[PDB]
Amino acid sequence: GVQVETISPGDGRTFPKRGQTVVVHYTGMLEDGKKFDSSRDRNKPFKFMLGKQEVIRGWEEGVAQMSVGQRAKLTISPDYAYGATGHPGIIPPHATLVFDVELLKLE
Amino acid sequence: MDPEFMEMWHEGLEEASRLYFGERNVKGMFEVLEPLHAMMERGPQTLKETSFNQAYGRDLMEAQEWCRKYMKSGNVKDLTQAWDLYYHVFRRIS
Ligand SMILES: O=C1[C@@H]2CCC[C@H]([C@@H](/C=C/c3ccccc3Cl)CN1Cc1ccccn1)N2S(=O)(=O)c1cc(Cl)cc(Cl)c1
Ligand SMILES: [Ca+2]
Ligand SMILES: [Ca+2]
Ligand SMILES: [Ca+2]
Ligand SMILES: [Ca+2]
Repeated sequence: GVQVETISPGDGRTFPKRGQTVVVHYTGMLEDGKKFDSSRDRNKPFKFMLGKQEVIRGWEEGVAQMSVGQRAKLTISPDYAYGATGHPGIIPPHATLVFDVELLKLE
Repeated sequence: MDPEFMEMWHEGLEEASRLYFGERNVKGMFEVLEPLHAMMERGPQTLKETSFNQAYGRDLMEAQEWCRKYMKSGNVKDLTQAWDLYYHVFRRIS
């Protein structure tokens, strides 16, 4: 599954709704701590539409639990990420992922 | 599912992804994949080649389109779209 561990709370009122565009900054790391990607390194907030399953299951469910302004650590088991396949070139098979996520806004 | 089309895209996407994500080489990624796309344009032949095209061919064509767009835009969102499609196919042929 996915665990959300708050670093800094959001407003506690404004949560992602199906069909909204969710805007975040993130850093992704393997379970060992090696960074594989970060939106902050390219200074480009990452966007996705909630409910489209455009992102891994751990994001869909984890980020939906966050409110605007919140910063949190998402720990995502392989089955809620890239599973047995991994993603070639970047995510090995059976990888637990750890993300730092900041929910910037909803549009 | 034509074994040879499956194999060439499996290995191709492994290489293209290593070059892009691992070696930060987007030109190298595009070079590996361009001849695989051109091979699809030549159109099916076997019953298995036709089956491959029906399952994956439109997704692959659209992935190339997103790459071509990246070539003019430089917007990684376009390249993400491409990988979404490539990965959708990769995962089913592996
Ligand atoms: O679900 C994700 C997750 C979570 C939201 C942010 C990105 C997303 C960002 C991808 C991205 C960013 C910049 C350049 C290229 C890419 Cl493909 C990827 N996805 C959906 C997805 C699209 C295409 C292929 C595989 N997975 N990740 S990720 O950090 O696990 C990730 C980053 C990268 Cl550079 C590649 C992959 Cl395969 C996954
Ligand atoms: Ca995905
Ligand atoms: Ca289709
Ligand atoms: Ca489609
Ligand atoms: Ca994107």
